[PDB]
Amino acid sequence: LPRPIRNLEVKFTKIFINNEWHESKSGKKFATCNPSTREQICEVEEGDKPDVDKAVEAAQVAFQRGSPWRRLDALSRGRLLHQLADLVERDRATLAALETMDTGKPFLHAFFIDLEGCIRTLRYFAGWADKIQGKTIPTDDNVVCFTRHEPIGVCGAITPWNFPLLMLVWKLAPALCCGNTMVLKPAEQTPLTALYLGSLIKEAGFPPGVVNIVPGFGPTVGAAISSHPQINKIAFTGSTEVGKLVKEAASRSNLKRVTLELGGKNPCIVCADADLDLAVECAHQGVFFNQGQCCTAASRVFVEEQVYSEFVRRSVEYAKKRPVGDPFDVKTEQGPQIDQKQFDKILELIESGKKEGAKLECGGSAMEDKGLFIKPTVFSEVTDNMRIAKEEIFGPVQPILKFKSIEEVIKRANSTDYGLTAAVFTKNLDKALKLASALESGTVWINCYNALYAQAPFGGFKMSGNGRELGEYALAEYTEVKTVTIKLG
Amino acid sequence: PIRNLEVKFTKIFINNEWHESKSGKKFATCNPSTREQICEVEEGDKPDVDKAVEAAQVAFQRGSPWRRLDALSRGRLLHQLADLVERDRATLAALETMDTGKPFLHAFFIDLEGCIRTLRYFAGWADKIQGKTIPTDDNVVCFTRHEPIGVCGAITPWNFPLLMLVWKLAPALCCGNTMVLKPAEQTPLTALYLGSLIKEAGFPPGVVNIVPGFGPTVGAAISSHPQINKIAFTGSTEVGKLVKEAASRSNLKRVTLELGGKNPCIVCADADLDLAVECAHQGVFFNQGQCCTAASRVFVEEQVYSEFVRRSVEYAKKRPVGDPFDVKTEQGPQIDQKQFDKILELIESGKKEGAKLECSAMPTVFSEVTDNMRIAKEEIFGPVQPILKFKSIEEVIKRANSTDYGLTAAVFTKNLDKALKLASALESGTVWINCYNALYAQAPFGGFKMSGNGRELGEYALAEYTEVKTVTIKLG
Amino acid sequence: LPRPIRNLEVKFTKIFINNEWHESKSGKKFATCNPSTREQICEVEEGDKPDVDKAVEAAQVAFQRGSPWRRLDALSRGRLLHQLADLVERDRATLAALETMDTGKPFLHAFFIDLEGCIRTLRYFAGWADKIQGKTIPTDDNVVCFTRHEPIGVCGAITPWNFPLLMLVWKLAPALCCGNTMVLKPAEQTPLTALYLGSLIKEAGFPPGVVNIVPGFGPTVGAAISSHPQINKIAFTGSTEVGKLVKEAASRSNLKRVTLELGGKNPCIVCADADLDLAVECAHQGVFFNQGQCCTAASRVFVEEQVYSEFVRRSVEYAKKRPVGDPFDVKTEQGPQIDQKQFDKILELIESGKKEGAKLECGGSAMEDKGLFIKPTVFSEVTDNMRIAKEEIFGPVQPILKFKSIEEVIKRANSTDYGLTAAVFTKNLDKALKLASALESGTVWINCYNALYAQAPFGGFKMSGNGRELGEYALAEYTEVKTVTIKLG
Amino acid sequence: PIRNLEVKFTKIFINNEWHESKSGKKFATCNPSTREQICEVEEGDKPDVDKAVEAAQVAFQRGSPWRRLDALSRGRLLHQLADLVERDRATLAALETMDTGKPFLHAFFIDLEGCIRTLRYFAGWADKIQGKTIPTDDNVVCFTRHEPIGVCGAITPWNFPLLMLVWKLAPALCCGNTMVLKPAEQTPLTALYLGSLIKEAGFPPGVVNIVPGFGPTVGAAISSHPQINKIAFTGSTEVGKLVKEAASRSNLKRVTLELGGKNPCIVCADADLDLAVECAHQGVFFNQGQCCTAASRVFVEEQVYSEFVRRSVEYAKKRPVGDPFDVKTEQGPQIDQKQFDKILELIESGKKEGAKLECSAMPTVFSEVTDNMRIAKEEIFGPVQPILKFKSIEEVIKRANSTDYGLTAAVFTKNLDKALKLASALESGTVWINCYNALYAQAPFGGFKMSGNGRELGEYALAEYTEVKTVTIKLG
Ligand SMILES: NC(=O)c1ccc[n+]([C@@H]2O[C@H](COP(=O)([O-])OP(=O)(O)OC[C@H]3O[C@@H](n4cnc5c(N)ncnc54)[C@H](O)[C@@H]3O)[C@@H](O)[C@H]2O)c1
Ligand SMILES: NC(=O)c1ccc[n+]([C@@H]2O[C@H](COP(=O)([O-])OP(=O)(O)OC[C@H]3O[C@@H](n4cnc5c(N)ncnc54)[C@H](O)[C@@H]3O)[C@@H](O)[C@H]2O)c1
Ligand SMILES: c1ccc(-c2ccc3nc(-c4ccccc4)cn3c2)cc1
Repeated sequence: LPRPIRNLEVKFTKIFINNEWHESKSGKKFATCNPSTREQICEVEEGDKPDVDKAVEAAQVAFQRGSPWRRLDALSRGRLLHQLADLVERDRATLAALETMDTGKPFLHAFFIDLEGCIRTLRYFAGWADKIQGKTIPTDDNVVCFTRHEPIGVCGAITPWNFPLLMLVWKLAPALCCGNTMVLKPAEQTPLTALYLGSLIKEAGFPPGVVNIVPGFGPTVGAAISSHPQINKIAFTGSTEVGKLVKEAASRSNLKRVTLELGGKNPCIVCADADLDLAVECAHQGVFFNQGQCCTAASRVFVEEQVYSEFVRRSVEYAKKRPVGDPFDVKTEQGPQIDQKQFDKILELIESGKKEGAKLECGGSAMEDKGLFIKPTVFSEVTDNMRIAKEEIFGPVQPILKFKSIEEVIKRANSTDYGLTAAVFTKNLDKALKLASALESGTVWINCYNALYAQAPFGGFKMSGNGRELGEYALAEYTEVKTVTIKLG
Repeated sequence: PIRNLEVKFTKIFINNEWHESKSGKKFATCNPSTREQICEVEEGDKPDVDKAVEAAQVAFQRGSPWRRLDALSRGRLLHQLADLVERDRATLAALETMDTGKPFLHAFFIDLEGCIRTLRYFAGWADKIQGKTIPTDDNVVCFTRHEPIGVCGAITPWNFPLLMLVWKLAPALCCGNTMVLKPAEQTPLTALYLGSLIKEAGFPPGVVNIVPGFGPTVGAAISSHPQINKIAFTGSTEVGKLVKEAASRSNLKRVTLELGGKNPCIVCADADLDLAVECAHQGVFFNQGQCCTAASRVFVEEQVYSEFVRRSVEYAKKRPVGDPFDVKTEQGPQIDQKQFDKILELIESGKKEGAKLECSAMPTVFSEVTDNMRIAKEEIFGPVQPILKFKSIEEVIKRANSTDYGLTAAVFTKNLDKALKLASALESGTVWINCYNALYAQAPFGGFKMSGNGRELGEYALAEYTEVKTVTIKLG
Repeated sequence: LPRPIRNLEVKFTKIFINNEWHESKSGKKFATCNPSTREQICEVEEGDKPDVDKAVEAAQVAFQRGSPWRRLDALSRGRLLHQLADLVERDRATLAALETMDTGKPFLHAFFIDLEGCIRTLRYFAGWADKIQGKTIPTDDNVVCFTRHEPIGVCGAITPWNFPLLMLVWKLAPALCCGNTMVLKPAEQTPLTALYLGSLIKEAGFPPGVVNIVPGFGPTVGAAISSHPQINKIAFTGSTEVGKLVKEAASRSNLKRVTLELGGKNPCIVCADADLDLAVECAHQGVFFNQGQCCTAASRVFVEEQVYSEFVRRSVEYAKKRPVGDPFDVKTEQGPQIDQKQFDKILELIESGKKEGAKLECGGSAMEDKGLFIKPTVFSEVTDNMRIAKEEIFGPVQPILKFKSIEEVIKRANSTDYGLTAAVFTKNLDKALKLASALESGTVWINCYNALYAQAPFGGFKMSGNGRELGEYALAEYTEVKTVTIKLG
Repeated sequence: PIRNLEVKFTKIFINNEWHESKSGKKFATCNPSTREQICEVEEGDKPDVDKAVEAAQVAFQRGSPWRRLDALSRGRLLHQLADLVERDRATLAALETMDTGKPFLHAFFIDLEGCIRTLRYFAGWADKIQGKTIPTDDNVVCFTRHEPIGVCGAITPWNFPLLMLVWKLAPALCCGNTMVLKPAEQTPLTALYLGSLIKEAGFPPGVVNIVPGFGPTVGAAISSHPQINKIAFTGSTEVGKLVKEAASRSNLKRVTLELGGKNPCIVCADADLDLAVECAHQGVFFNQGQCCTAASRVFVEEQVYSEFVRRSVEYAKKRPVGDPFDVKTEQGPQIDQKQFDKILELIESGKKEGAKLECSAMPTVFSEVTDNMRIAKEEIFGPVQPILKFKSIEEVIKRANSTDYGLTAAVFTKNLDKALKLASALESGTVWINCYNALYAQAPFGGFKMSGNGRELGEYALAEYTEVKTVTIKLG
């Protein structure tokens, strides 16, 4: 309902350290592109290790014992997340616009989804600030024993492009309610909203240095953070391989604590006794939502022989109806893909489906060649050791498979290494619970998809991540336990 | 004590059956106290690990007798095993001494008592591992289950072999997890015996698998095996870096590390010196100076520094030395001679810089030590006491914290503000006060900074042996 | 499978104080009867206030600061519950026999049900001993703040006859793992097992005075406890009216903390899409289990018009097949009723059902006149403002009602004041959860009945109780919170 | 300050509409400081309570806009109201002073700040009220929900009217519960105004209902109403006994009581007297000597007793007395004259027995007081300081604990063992150390023994406004 802001100008483009804007010590810069209209948006600073080293020495001092930040009341600190979520509320249209320009997200989605889940998250942890509680333990008669949940220190964050501002805030909200200091590196493809937030961080009244942002490239700024011996903890949302790199690097350097979220082969089981019109509608915007690029995307769609053939028919129509086009269009649901090797990579496995035996159903190739739009594709007769079904596609592709027994899909669903999310659609009570118990996903939606809450944790099983975000469990990743044991005369 | 106590178990333990290494090879653990040999032990390797892992996987899949037990049934077993260990207690302290050269009392009354208490404590957590029911919307049911991770890899050191092994097995077992255990090579005896007790109390086979071997051979195989979902390591810092590296490169498997560190020890002017000097003694020179909690540094205040160095020294050489099985002694020998060599050398490291030594081989006390020296800059990990002077509270806070090794710490004052002020500031997983080595199966152990990451020995221990699954249900 | 012990002799019959057996200061005594064979079992002491005053001065000293009990390690204390559950394990056949002699419980049930749930409960809280944990709170920069969960002190327990040993242990297990001292009064109808346990309490190694038992009558010993100004907390499982008396008394006397469990008009909803053969079998032994006398008994049985007529038919056969007879009989499920005014009271409302329009189905009156056995009765066409459906019958009676909409039964089910337990049988997912959410029972079984665990809490909604037993929540009722706030110079 | 500030609200507040008592009667709250009247206020009674209750029931039934809000939506409102109170802050401190005669600063910077902070603290708990997922069997799903109790009855005193009212409304509202509020009769003004703010921030009508009236008339109606599922009371001890009696006789409704008590205050030889004497001052004579936390007793050790009595007395009469709106003063008047009468009489109660008074009407300091006296045996509840001597730590422990009133307590030492040893032993809900009235919306308030039962002001506060439902599901 808000008016699209189509010629909004990029006002913020630099490294943000100690609440100040900076030109990269390198002097270099780099540009960010608008995937909707292949066009250059703006040129931002190109950070590197020297810049990163600059920001950490800032967070180190902002975290120093006795600093203005450390002294703050636990509630006063929680009072800043509030009033920084307030500011996000104010400039909600500005940020949603920035997010669309740089990502091709339908401006509708960026408003009611991305920035919604962002202001929500900022508020949940704003309340956790003064409720971070340790324990008092019974020990011996003569001993007092208790535990304090102290902040970890300088925490680095490295986010992806599929949800630039959201995935970032998921780490900033808990890390700051716990009393840490942060050095952030946003994905180069989408650094606009990360830096704009930097302004509000200053406007909200945060002490200088508690948060710093250094835009740059993965190897350049990213790796420099994962290894910095002064950063005490890392948070990474990205590719499973880079995830293996970050943790291994942090291992070699100072044994800093690391948490990872990597997405995976998220199964979408659909039993014979489901509300198909629901299962189709959710499994549809679950697979296709946000141009298809999402960690929780529905890679493999299982269906029972009882409604397998009927399902494939139902899905086909939804896919076609899904409008593709301008992001700032008010009637769009899917815009362009992110960048080039993505547009190419996606179109690759599409034919890999054609070329491997998968019965296509809708939209074999791309369209609207000016931009990077892809025809929402659907696949049938998919089998376990195919490519569309075995890999992590990103663009809109809905490979649908067949299954027969509940134990069959329980086994075939866990056959992967990527247990991040799993949907299940049944009106049955035991089928719904028996599945939810044996499925090895970190999250298990039932009769719904993409049901994230700043209250419920989100994390990966197996090779999908380490630890959880987005819950009360999120505080565990931003606090170090200290045991205090006193003996009395 | 038990004089000529035989050794019955030496083999790879898988599915409650004793196995010969597919390598067919064997290594011989020797008696560190009387340099002589005890027995040879099947040297496991990747093929052997390849079995136990797949064994644990089987005993862990759905429907397995292990997976299907009532939580209290799971806990009852841990209470059964801890009983057997309670029953065979002398035998273990015997092996622990025969295998590490530790005072048979220290082995009987500390190691095993901690093993026994730690086991019982987690038998109670079995049916008390609770998730959350989360408020989300009106028509939405949301909640989280704390499921077991799966096959867990445990790798222990020779410091407190069996205890270090329990600290991981106990909590890992009061959850779904099955295990594959690689003890040290200097000290594999007690770990192997416990495998007997494990089969004795009816743990369904494959739940626990012990595979003795070497560091780069068996340990390196676990930290990189793609079917092990979690690792718990306790040992050298640098060796931990590799396991975390390996785990990160292969399986993204969860890893929790218990490393070492230079553990500061602070004595304020208002200190009960007789307690401060004494506690600082058994916190440096206890168990032959080798221990994760040993105090590498000892900060003392001007008003007491000189007097502190005095009674430190006088009481320093009161520990008698002798045979492990002797009630006379509190200290035995060492295991390897890289420690011995690196200690007597380190002793002369502090002499190059200005450092006045207060009191060779067959129990040292250093003094007037600044921070910029080897005697205060490195993990001694051997009987040596580097004492330092200081004035301010903010002074020691920045000094003791300047290191990368926050594991433990000990403060000695009678003052309320000094006690708490120091406790809140010291960057250490544990912060003792007017005591040392005051460990409890109720309080979580673990380290700050590079001293490790993760926590054992508490309710926090459960966090490292469970994966959190969220379940979000919508209604119509 | 254990051999019934039919001439077991009552070896324990006296007040147990400071680990010693005593004759009532009154000098009086009273007898307990075996309802199976109207017969006198034995004569026990008759306690009164002076005896009660004796036991409290014992618990007061056993709880005194520095006593052997207070000094104990939290684990050592937990080590005593274990090894007292061990002893119960040993003499399991003795106690189950005692419980049958004095209550008419089928010796099968007393073994695998009563003493099972007793040894289970003793173990659960044995582990909670050294895991009773307070909190450490964030406050101001200069302040340390934390909470200790201290024991309350002398806690009195007053149990009923429907489950003498179980309902008692439910209070003793948590109260003792928390470090309190207890003064217990068992129901006069069933004091045998309460006193025998007293022996094991001493054998287990408990310090003298930590637990005391004074058998007697409600007004005599019971009221004397509820008012004693030295008892700090009460636990009462019994009738809703006596429950009103105890809390009001404790109110007038010293404001002692009180927890209550009173049973009620437990609804047993059965939807049209249930596994009837299950719903019937559970709703049957749910209504009829233990001669019908139970807090969780199924008073009102709702059924959907879709399977209403079919249900009533199915239930009828089960009821007839239910064998009534000798308790020590190995093929029995229901024995005699407890005592006289119960046998009369139950038989009253039976005709109240006949006389009010309720279509009888099986067993209108009693049988086997030697003892107090009743024919398992079933009723149809039951309506909301009848007597069998509106009251708290105890004997075997299964008034079955009709219902149509889910909202109809949600409203009609909460139409009472006794929300203790509620069963619900459906294969449906939403019907199962939507019901469980809106039903105002303290416990809500689904596709099952009588599913109690020493891990899950059991308590009453509305006028069915205050607080919970049988969970981790049980510790809240046996501990007082203390805030400690220290300011630093 | 605000000089001639008018009063706009005086009526029964139900469904966000202002109502005239079905009695048609009114009572007139007077200005305790300048004995004169402020306004008349609709005197509610059983018929009026009969409405608000049924109103709350409606706004609480399923599907009501209140029941159906997202937890965070519920919390957002509490953040909205606390903002309005933040916005109208002077107006409330004005009324609080106009209505109780309290220093307009004490009203503005304590009462309202506590009201504001307490509101925000519970706005955060709204979406963080989590139950458990319990391990039971293999084929069983078990878990507990923490549902709201329902219509909650709150009855406050004139000590800190609005604050005492928030402490109950705030947590009760960050749960399902709707409320019916009976403030005191001496001080109904601020409670009535907040009803305006409540309608202002869009709380769906019927969620909160304020019914001013008298103790035996409106309060007695609530404590016995059969549709109110819970009560929270803060006031006289004996009056609490009746509410618990009434609640037990009618509805078995849940009741949590915050009563008074004689709150010991201990000063050890190692005490920072300037802090001990000072804190003991504002912990007895603060807010005109009337307060639930006032220190009725003050145990001091021999080595400091005499000197303590000295500087206690010298600094005793430093509080200036004057008009409430004056920045000069820290103390105003009292409300009723049963307090005044019963105080000057109690002052001479300690003179009958041996008790030497150190320093009439228009600020007393007693001394040499044994325990067997009125000045140490009863709730003063008025400015009076009974000091006592003692030697042992175990001595004061048994003395201070011998009472039936454990509410608060204050220890003053610099020693670690003395501090903790006393903290663990004192039977009090709160045990301050080197401070007094150090209240926090994070730490739970409440009393031991007869000082009440239940806890406000913490995460424990949520326990008293939720009923635990267990859900056990079996699978086939
Ligand atoms: N170069 C190749 O051969 C090749 C092959 C396949 C795919 N790709 C590309 O992978 C990309 C996936 O990008 P994504 O956003 O989904 O996840 P990603 O892992 O590439 O990025 C996640 C975040 O981590 C940062 N990062 C990247 N590499 C890092 C490193 N070594 N160290 C530290 N930080 C690092 C990034 O700046 C980013 O912010 C696709 O665009 C595709 O074109 C490249
Ligand atoms: N006297 C009557 O008019 C009348 C009317 C109806 C029912 N009854 C009887 O009520 C009995 C119900 O017994 P129940 O075991 O189910 O529950 P209950 O309330 O009678 O007993 C529960 C426990 O509380 C004790 N107790 C009883 N009264 C007490 C009191 N005033 N103060 C303190 N403690 C007290 C009892 O000793 C018992 O252990 C039936 O047997 C029935 O015959 C009597
Ligand atoms: C983890 C690890 C070890 C322990 C543990 C077990 C037993 C134990 N005995 C002593 C002790 C020795 C001499 C004198 C007094 C006490 C210390 N002890 C520590 C507890 C938890």
